[PDB]
Amino acid sequence: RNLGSCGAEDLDSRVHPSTIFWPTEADNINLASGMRETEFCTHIAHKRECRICGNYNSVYRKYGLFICRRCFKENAGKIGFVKLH
Amino acid sequence: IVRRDEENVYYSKYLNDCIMEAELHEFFSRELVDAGYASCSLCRTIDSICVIIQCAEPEVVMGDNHYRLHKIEYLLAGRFMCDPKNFNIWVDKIIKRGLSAEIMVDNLRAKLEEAMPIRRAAYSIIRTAMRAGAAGCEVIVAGKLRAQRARANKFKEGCLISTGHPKRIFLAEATRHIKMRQGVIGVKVRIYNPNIRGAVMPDKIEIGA
Amino acid sequence: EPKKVRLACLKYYTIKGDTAEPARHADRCHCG
Amino acid sequence: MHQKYTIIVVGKDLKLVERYVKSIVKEGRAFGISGPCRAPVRRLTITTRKSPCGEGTNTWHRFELRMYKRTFWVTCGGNDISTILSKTVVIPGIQVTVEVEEP
Amino acid sequence: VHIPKAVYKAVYAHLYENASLALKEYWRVGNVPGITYVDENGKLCNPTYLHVNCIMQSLESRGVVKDTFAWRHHYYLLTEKGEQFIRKELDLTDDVLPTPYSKPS
RNA sequence: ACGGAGGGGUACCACCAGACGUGGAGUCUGCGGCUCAAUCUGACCCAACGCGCGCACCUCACCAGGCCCGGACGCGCGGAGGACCGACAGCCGGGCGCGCUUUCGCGAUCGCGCGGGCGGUGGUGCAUGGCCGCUCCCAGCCCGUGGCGCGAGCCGUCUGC
RNA sequence: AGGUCUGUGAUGCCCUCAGACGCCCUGGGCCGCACGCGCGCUACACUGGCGGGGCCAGCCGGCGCCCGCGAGGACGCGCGGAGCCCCCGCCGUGGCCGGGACCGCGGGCUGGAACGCCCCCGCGCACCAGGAAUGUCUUGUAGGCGCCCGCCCCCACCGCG
Repeated sequence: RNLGSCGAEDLDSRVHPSTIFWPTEADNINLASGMRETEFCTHIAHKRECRICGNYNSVYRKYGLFICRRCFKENAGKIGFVKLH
Repeated sequence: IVRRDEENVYYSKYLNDCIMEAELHEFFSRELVDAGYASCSLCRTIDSICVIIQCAEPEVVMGDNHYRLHKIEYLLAGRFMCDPKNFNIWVDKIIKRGLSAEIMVDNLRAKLEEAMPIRRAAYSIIRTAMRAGAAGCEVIVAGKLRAQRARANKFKEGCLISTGHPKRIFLAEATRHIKMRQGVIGVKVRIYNPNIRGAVMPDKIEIGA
Repeated sequence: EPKKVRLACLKYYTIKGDTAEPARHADRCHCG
Repeated sequence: MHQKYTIIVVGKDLKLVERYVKSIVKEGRAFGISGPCRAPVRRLTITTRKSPCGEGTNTWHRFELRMYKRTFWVTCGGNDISTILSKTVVIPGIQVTVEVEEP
Repeated sequence: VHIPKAVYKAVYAHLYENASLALKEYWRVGNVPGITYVDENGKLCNPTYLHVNCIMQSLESRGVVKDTFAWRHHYYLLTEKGEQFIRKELDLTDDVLPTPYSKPS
């Protein structure tokens, strides 16, 4: 299909070149650098997940943590958060 | 008068290293159990990293020719994108192990996985603590000890305080999980030492004549 | 689920090593 | 020679941050450094449900993190590039008290 | 699954040089930023997570290395046997030793 | 433990004196029922019902349909006189060399049978740990010596203020 | 035997395990509606509604110029706080200028993609203080008024303050 092409009036209407505003959330560099490969994971979307227990529900993005709430009360003492007042 | 978006750089640069600390703590607790790992502390230097460990006997983890430890240093270089040789690790030793709950609970789990009876092990731990100097120690075991129905029994000796701000210092607690044939066996420990670091508990009055 | 075709002495393109080819539609070894 | 330098200090405990300060200022009397500017306290706050699930009365945890900041920038001409290290060594290094320097 | 030999050699060499592998628990499509190789591609290219994950799984199942999961990262370490193996593939000899044997300093 | 028994005390999750409300209309939201291919579920007095931290995709479990093995590791067999895997063109297919008609490519990274794994928002919370809620917006609980009882138990731990 | 195996490389025993409950893609649903109720929001108006003007908070916090009624947009730099309330006037007891549900053209934003959200013109449902029943409250308290964060590609009648 490397030689196919369509009417130019059907090619000026392709999408905006400015890539996409749907990149995956990567905390560090260790995640990535950026046949079935044609569609294995083309659905590019956010996947931010607890950096402890790897869960996509109830993640505190505030202050750039990305820590679930249940995976947080345990480690709060280690991190530095203290329960006073 | 000032811009709040700059100091946020420093603040976010002190939050990142705190999270770095805890992951290491979990990793150690899961690996250096044979060295009696207690805790870890980190002095982020602008030049490198210096890490001060707390083990009952560092010589084990220290390794012949310091091979194991040096292996470890390189490993943490990969994960934290830090250059190796800048991740120096210093070991430190603990003396009054009876004053620390973590070591004793690790010992207790070790004993229990041998099928050693619970009562004997717990009371050995307790007399250990009181020999090292302790005003109290409490131990617990919950799970499916014998029958399908599950019940918990607790051992102890002397007084233990469980209320106030003093519980945030003189009272050290610890826990673990044990995966045995019948199912998870849960054990937890707490030691009370009012004379640590020469700190005086309140509601305490001394008078001279 | 197409299944291969047996390989044989297709190099006999030349009677005696005349080095000819180093077929339907003219396609390159792989792409075109 | 002269560069107009700044010292930043950050910490989560009030005792060490008040102990590092005394040492550094005692050490710098000669070079001409002066006291700090205690900055507004940064309050991190998190409210979380006390339970791993929705049950019983709705009870909340209230965690927080205080961060304290002291800033000496009074070295400047009184201290040259090399002499700065003189001041960052005699002090009692504490395991957790990042101190950054920038002219 | 059709992993080229170049990836094998690159992985083994990084293993020997750092006796380690602090890998990530990832399964999508992506490239490892550390180990890199230059073959056929013509320039130092990174490899893909699937290939390396399969390789390390084989290694561990064979006893060459051992893991120590903690949060979201795999931490592998090689043993005496592994040293006595990696040495064979990379055309090494007994005398040569891994870098951490010496001082990091 | 209970008493439509007695005597002392106590609290706006009890009342007196008052205030502001709800239940009445429209609407937001959750809950049972009805419906559908599916309308995924948990929790039912206080101690379930804007609660399990914002469902166009993901989240996501459910419904109708489609690629991949990402089958680790040991034994027997086969395999480079070729193990396994991809592609131009045209149809059918929502679309993809998914599949169909030929014909080119890559090369042991293995394939088959036997053992044995990994994984699973699959079940049991009446098999469990941990964490929460409630009893409890309380004021109570136990130790050593001694004494009373065959004993279960009692005194200590108060029929006063 | 309160809840949680659907938070986890926390887990025992069963069942799934190559036409897979594994993982990935395309659509749809979780929002579907004769019906019963739980937490809330808006109102029933003169102790008021509308128009113009003046003016003060705290957790904390980003602005200029030009287009466009507005919502928003194009450029370029580091700089910054509201409602009630007070004053002057219109309305003048009429389901009326109270109330703004419902619906019909149109202009924009988000995003790969509107079913989502804003603005303009028009239309203008019940509702005249709510029965048996019932909730909370003692000083900067009740009540009234608004303002920030959580989740969040857009969205607060929700929740913590």
